[PDB]
Amino acid sequence: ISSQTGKVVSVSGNFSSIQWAGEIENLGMVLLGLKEDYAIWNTKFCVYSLESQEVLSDIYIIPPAYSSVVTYVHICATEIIKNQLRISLIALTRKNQLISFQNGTPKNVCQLPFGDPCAVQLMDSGGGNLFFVVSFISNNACAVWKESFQVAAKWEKLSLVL
Amino acid sequence: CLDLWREKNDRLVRQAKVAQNSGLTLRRQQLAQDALEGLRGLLHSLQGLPAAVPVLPLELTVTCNFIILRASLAQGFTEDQAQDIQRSLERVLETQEQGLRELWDSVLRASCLLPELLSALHRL
Repeated sequence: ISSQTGKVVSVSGNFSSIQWAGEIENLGMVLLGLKEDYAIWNTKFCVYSLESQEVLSDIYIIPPAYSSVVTYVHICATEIIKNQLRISLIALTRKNQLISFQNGTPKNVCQLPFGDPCAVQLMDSGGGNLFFVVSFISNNACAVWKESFQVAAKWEKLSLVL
Repeated sequence: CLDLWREKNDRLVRQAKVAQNSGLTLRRQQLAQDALEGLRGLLHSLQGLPAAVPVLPLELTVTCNFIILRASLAQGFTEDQAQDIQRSLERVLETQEQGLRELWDSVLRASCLLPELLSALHRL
């Protein structure tokens, strides 16, 4: 239900999960997720332009191998080569791994200390000292480097993070 | 993507052989402990996948290179290498429990099913 609409709209397509959602340049509103092997272009994960609009991409999202493990997604940048598109996007898994993807190219995997990661945010922290800040259901958390997918600190009990 | 991991293996093995042939006492161990961590990270990335029949002949390759290079630099073995081998074999089985002796019994019957990675198994 949107403000500007005020109506209960149903999603036409039949998905399992909506690992990510949000606004992108040129598109207005978007959901990642799936419907129902080592080729980058296979991907197993439908974009969907919201309001029963186009699937929009089945081309350069993460491989289907990862599709069995990934629990959460967090996009970091969206470029458009032609009608197609190119997203560089972070995932994380039930197997305590944090992965980078560039056009669905698995690059820069790290292995997390703790179990059942929930979410990730991005911390700027000056010039290029960029950290991915990972939460867990276990009420603990990681701050992992960018540049080098490498654990910097891993605190515990952490009622909340901001 | 197998190609990428394969490429990485290739690259780092060649880098290790280069350190083996060329290099000074410090620079040798520098490139070696570089390749070591390359192979660690690769291991962890592949250990992040479920099973993958086509991956195992690589993973086992990788673990073998890892252990060798590990043990070669240590100039000696450890029990982490037993656990490494433990993990590799357990992975082999979890495609298709108790301890190394019964694992190997079940493993080698699992190899008499004829998956073509015996080259690796016999190296293990």
